[PDB]
Amino acid sequence: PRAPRTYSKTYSTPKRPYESSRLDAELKLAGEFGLKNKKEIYRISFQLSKIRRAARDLLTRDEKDPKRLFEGNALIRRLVRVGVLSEDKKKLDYVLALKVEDFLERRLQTQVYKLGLAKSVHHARVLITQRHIAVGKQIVNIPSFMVRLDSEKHIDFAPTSPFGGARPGRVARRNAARKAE
Amino acid sequence: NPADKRRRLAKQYLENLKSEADIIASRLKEDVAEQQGRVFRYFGDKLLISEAKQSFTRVGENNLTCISCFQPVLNKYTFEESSNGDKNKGRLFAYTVSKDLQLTKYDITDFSKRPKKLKYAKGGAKYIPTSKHEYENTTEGHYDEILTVAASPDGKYVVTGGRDRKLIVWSTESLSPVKVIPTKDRRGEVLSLAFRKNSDQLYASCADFKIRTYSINQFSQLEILYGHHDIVEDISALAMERCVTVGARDRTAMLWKIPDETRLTFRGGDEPQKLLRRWMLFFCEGSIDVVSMVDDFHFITGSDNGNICLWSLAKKKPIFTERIAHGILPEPSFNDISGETDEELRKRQLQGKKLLQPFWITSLYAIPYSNVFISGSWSGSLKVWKISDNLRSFELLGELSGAKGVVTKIQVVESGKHGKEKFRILASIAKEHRLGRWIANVSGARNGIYSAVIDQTG
Amino acid sequence: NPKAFPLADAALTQQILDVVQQAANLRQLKKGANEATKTLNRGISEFIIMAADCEPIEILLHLPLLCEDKNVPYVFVPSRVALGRACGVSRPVIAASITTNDASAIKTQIYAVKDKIETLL
Amino acid sequence: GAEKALFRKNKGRISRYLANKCSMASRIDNYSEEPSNVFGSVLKKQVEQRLEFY
Amino acid sequence: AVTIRTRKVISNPLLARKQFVVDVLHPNRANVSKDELREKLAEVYKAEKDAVSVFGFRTQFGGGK
RNA sequence: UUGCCGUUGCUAUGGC
Ligand SMILES: [Mg+2]
Repeated sequence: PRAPRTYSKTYSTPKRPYESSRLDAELKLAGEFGLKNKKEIYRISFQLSKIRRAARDLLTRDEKDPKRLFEGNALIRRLVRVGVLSEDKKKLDYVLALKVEDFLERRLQTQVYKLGLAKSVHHARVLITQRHIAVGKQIVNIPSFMVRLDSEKHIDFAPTSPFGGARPGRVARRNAARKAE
Repeated sequence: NPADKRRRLAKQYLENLKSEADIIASRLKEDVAEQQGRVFRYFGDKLLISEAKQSFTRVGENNLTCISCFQPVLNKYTFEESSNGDKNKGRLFAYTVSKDLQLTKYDITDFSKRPKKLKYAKGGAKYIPTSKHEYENTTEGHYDEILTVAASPDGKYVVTGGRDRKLIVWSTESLSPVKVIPTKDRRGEVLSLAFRKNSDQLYASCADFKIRTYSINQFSQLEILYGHHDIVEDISALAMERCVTVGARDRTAMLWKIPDETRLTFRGGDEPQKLLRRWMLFFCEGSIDVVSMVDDFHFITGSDNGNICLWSLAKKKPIFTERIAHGILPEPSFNDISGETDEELRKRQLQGKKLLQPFWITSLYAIPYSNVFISGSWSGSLKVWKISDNLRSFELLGELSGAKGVVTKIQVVESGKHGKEKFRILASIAKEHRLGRWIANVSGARNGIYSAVIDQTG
Repeated sequence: NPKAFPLADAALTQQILDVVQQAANLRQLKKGANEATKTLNRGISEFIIMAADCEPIEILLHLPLLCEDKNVPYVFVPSRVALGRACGVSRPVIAASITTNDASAIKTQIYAVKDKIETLL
Repeated sequence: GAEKALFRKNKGRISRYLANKCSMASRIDNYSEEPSNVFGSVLKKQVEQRLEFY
Repeated sequence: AVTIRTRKVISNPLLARKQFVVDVLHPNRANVSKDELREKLAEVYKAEKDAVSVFGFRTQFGGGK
C-alpha cells in the first residue's frame, strides 16, 4: 500500500481549563480579537509553548555550541519574519518573553482592523471570509492567516471585490434593476 | 513572390550605401538596429559642445510650458519620408504651449536662423463650458492652463491638453481644432503626452493617477492604466509599446507593457546614512520629476534631490546615479533670513550648510537609441551627458550656459547626412515651473525658446 | 542654539513631507502660518511643521511659543518650496498643521512621524 | 482695533490686509532680541503698493 | 486581454519536442479552454495546431491566473 | 527677436 501521510494535532487541552482567572483570560482574548471559539486560543498557546520550549532547550546548551548557534539563529529569523519579535530583540532570552497577544495581533483579522479597512474585528472577519481582502495579488479568506512584515504593506481590497473596483455585488445590481424597472 | 520585392528594395538600399562610401557592413547593422531595442548611435565622443552656437529667442507669451518638435524621417521599410505633404518635404516644425492658453508653431528647418513663427491659436474665457458636466466639456478651445503638446509622427496632427481636463487635437497646417476628447474625470488633468514613435498611438498622463491611451487617426479612446499611487507627471514612449512613467511622490518609475497588460516596478531606495558611511552633502530623494527612455531596455529619470538615475529593465534598483547633478541652490541671504540688526546673529540662522538644498531636474531628454542625453534646471546651463559603452554609467560631456530660467522641456533635432549630422537642441524657457509657481523668481529669467546648434566632427 | 530648532535631517524630512501629501489628499492638512495658529488655538493640531528658510524666520516663531504651551510636537524642514510642493499648493508654504483625527485612514504613519518628532525634541 | 478704528468696501480690504502685515510685524519685534526696522520699511512699502492698486 | 507566458522551457530532441510550463493570465475571465491555448501556442512557436498538446491546467484560488 | 517699457546696432540683451 501507499506510504503514510503524516498528521499532527495543532492544539492541546490545557492542564486546568477550569481556572477562573484563565476563563477570564480567554474571554479577553476572544473578545478583543474576535475569536470564534476557545480552540483558536489553545492552538496559538500550543504553538507558542512549542516555540518557547525549543528556545529553553537551546538556552540550556553551552554558548558557541554549533547546534545552539544554528538553531537559535533560525528560530530568531523566523520569529522576526513573522513579526512577533522586534528587530532590536534578537536574542533567545526575549523569545521566552513572548506572549500569546503578539501572535494574535499578527492575524490577518487584526491587521485588517488596524489598517482601517474594517470598522470592527468582526467586520474584518466577515470581510475576509467573503473574499474581499487580498495580500499582494492573491485573495486570502482565512482569518488565521499570519501576515509577514513585507506582506503587511500589500494588504488591500481584492480586484474582484466590489469594494476593490469590480462591479457591484448581486444585491446592488438587483436593487438597481428593480429601481429601473 | 514578395521575397523578390524585398530583394529589389534591399538592392536599391544596397546601392545607396555604396554611394555613402566594412563601412557598408557596419551601416547595414545600424539601420535595422531600431528593430533591436538597443543603443546604436555612438556619437558622444565625436560631439563638439564647446563650439555650439547658442541663441535665446524671446517670446511674448508667459511661462512657456512645453514644446513639441516634428521631424520627417526616412522609413527603411518603405524608403519614403514621413512628411505629410510634398510641400512639407524636409520642413521642421516646433509647437509650443504656454500658461497664456496659446498654441504657436515655428519653422525650425534653418538651423543657422532662429525659430520663425507661422501660426497661432489662443484660448480664453470664451471657451468655458456652460454645462458643468464632465462629459459635455467639449468646447473647441481651451479655457485653463495648457501644460503639454505633442506632434503626431505622421506630421498631420498636433495634440494638446492641460488643466481643463481636455485633450484637443489640431490640424498641423492650419492649427484648426478637429476633435475634442474630454477626460471625463473631476481631477483628470493632463500632465504629459507622448506619441508612440512611427505610430498614431498617444499616451496621456493625467492627474487622476491614471494613464489613458488614445488613437488619433480614429479620434477615440482605447484604454486606461492603473497602478500609480500619485499623479503621473511624465511619460515617454518609443517605437515599442513599453511606455515609461514616473508617479512623482510615489517615488516609483513604472514601465507598462500594453499588450501584456503588465507593469514593472522600479524604485530608488537610496539612503544618506549608507552613502555617508561608504564615503567614510547628500540629499534624500523625495520625488521623481522626469523620465525619458534612452533605450527599450534602459531609461533615465530625474529627481527633486538633483539625482540623475540610470535604469535597466533587468534590475529593480538604479544601476548608476549622479547625485546633485546641477549643483546646490544659493544660500538664503543673511539680510533676509532674520530681522536682527547684528549680522552675526543673522549668520547663525543660516545654520551652516544644513539649510542648503539641491536643484530640481525640471527637464531630462535623451536622443532615442543614442549614448547621449540632456538635463535641465534653472541653474542657468544645459548639461550634456554621455553614457558608457557598456551602459553601466554616464559622464558629463559638457555644458551650455545660454539658457537662463526654468527649462520646461528639452527637444533635439538632427539634420545632414548619416556621416555628418548637425544636432540642434531646442529647450522651452520660462520664468516659473510648468506645474506651478513655487520657484522663487530666478534673477534674469526670461520667457523664450533656447536654441543651440551643435556640429559633429572628429 | 539656532532659532530654528530642532531641524529634521534629509531622511526625517521625507517621511514628514510624505505624511503632509497624504494629509492634503484627505483634507486633514491646514496650510499657512495663520491656519496653523487657529488650529493651535482650537487644540485640534496633531503636530506643526515649519520651514527653516522662511524669509525672515521670525514671522513663524509664534508657533513654537504656542506649541509647547499646548504640548504639541513641532519640527522644522530646510525648504519652504519643498514644503509647499508636498502641500499640494502652487505656492511656498512656511508652516502647516496636521489636524487631529483618530478616525483618519492615515492615522498610523501620523503617529509614527509624531513619535520621531517627540524623540527629536 | 476694530472698536477704535485703528486700522481704518474697498477700504475694508485694506484694513484686513494691513492687519495681517501688522501681525507679522509684531512677530518680528517680539521674538527678536534686537529688532530692526528694515523689514517694517519694506513691509510698509508692500502695503503702499497694495494701496495704490486699489 | 489574455497573456500566455512559457517558463522552464526544455528542448527534448530525444522525444522531438519542447516541454514547458504555461502560465495564463486571464483577468475578468473564468479560464481559457485548451483549444485557445493550443492555437495561441501554435502561433507563438509557429507550428501546426495538431503538434501542440496542453494539459494539467489549474486555476489558483482567487482566480485570475 | 518681444505683451509692455528701455538700452544697444543698422543687430544683441536689461526690467514688469
Ligand atoms: Mg467573487
